[PDB]
Amino acid sequence: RLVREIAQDFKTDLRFQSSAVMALQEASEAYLVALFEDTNLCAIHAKRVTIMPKDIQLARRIRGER
Amino acid sequence: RLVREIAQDFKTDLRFQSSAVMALQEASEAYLVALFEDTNLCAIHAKRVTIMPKDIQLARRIRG
Amino acid sequence: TRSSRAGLQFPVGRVHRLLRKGNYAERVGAGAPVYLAAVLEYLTAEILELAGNAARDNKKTRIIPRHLQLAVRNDEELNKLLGRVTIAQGGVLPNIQSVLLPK
Amino acid sequence: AKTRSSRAGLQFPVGRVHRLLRKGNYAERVGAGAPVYLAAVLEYLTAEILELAGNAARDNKKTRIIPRHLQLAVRNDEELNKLLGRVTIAQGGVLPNIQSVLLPK
Amino acid sequence: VLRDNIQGITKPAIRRLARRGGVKRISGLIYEETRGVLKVFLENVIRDAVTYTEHAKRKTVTAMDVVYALKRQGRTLYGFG
Amino acid sequence: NIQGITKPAIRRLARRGGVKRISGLIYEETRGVLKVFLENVIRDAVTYTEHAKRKTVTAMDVVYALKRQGRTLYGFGG
Amino acid sequence: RKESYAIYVYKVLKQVHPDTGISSKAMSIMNSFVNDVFERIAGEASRLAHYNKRSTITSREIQTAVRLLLPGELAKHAVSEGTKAVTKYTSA
Amino acid sequence: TRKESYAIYVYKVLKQVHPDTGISSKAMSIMNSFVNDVFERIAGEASRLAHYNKRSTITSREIQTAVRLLLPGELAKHAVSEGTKAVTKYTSA
Repeated sequence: RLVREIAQDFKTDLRFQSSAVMALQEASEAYLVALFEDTNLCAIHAKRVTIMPKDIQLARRIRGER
Repeated sequence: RLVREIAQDFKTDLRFQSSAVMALQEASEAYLVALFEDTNLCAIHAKRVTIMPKDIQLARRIRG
Repeated sequence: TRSSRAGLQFPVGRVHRLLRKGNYAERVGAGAPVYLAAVLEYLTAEILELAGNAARDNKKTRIIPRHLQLAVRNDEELNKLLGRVTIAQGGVLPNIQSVLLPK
Repeated sequence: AKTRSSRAGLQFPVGRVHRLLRKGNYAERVGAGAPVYLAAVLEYLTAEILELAGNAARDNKKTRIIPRHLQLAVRNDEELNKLLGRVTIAQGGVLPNIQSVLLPK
Repeated sequence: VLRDNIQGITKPAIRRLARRGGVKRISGLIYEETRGVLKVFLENVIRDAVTYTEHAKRKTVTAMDVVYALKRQGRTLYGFG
Repeated sequence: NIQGITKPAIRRLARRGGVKRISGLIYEETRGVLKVFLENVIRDAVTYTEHAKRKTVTAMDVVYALKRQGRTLYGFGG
Repeated sequence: RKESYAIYVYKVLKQVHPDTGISSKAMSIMNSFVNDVFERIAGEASRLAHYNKRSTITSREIQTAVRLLLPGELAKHAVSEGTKAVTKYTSA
Repeated sequence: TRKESYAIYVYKVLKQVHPDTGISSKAMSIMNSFVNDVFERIAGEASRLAHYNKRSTITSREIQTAVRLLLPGELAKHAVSEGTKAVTKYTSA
């Protein structure tokens, strides 16, 4: 349902193959798991154990995602 | 001399165009400036002011 | 000349030649070279506009790679377009972090 | 020997490789040894993965290779990981890894 | 019949995604920031995907359109083509 | 050879990047990163010269190696 | 003889800033930029043809390719300037 | 509609290496995408090499140097060895 909302803002009256949604979910979760790996490394580097929004922002800054 | 040294380990009796070396120097310094930018951001994230090798190692690990 | 027929400056003929001599498809359309050249001419106008403004700011007439670097990096979209591109003799933007500033 | 695959001792179809290389708009003309040599590289890389995948299948005590086995196989190899570094395998997961500082006392 | 629902939940899911990533302690603001990253990521991928459907003259976004869109986004994915 | 980039050169590269205080081990760590970076780029550059049957690496080979290494560079060719 | 888009970069420059110049290094940087954008669009359009089982690169391949490579506003203005130029060419 | 794939040949290589093992449908399509990816990477790099050297044909030299670029050291060494063996074996017969 979330992806349907995002697509409605791009083009109206769209249908999705069930395999298209599953592929979107696969790449999304893999991106988020990998991001939390980099996020956890940043938090440990700051002599901390708890992840914080500054850790994710630092990770995406190093990746070049602005 | 450094680039000739590194290339000597790949193939013997090589000549370099002067523009080829300048292009290597341009890309090398730009990579190093960009790396220290990410390095300084990492050091500041650790509540520090001085950059340290652990900052570069973390930055290049996140960069892949 | 087909470039004059479209009001464009970039050579539509040279674009059509390079599209055929590059092995991208069996055939090349007639409107594609005009439309590819127009995008190129627009993007060059975008850069040259911001480069000339940076040249005026530095009080210099001739555009140097410093002007191109400043022009591309001050634009949010030109920076995203050329994000994986290094300009020779371009340098970097003046940026000092807040914590590093003297207090 | 009628099929060019038999003439090269390869399993992958040299004819289909030659067809797809011509029907893909990469160059005007196409060499004769390129389809044989491209198929050999493809067959070697698939054999390398299936080898490590079959080993991971033996470790997991399963007869059929599942995407978990491919993920474990590719990422445990130092070179296959660099080749497929920008690739995510469906239903693959991640390697078990817990940082040292995160471990209990 | 009361209804009144919303979308973009993923409240415990961000906790499960953290465990597979190896995270031990999660701050409260991580979840909201995590949702924002997922929005931008989906916006980029779906944009390139929708563009292929526009070029293909179709009203249905196929799994392939997602694949090359992920391919264009440097997020190559195996399994769906 | 590798020690030809030391003391102020590693300091000047830090100033353009915005670094204020530099630890002592940065200099050695910087050389190692630059070594690996040059090894990768020159390797792909030499590979093109091997295919082109030439004993001279042209400016293109450097550019094309950087393009394959995701380090696109403008200024030294088309 | 080595070809380039140099003389046309001069023309566009004078149309926008008549009292400005360009250096040789900055000109070669502009040359590589034009060729880079050239290869990206033509490469993406080539993929679009293969993906849709087509053998020709028409206006639609270029248009959707510019939609993919440029971020929003530059893509919006590029499609507008191009479709304007193609319509003017189609007239005469 | 006929759907082509490298499926039956992945089975042969699998049985040739591990005769007592199987593969799932999802993992099978994953292997298919792997073959197509490596296909496009090498063919794309060889296509660039042809344009770069002012040639109109992609020969064995373009494929060999393309694999030198894409594979990291050991995978490249073994790929060149297996390929040059097959090309010599093909040229013989």
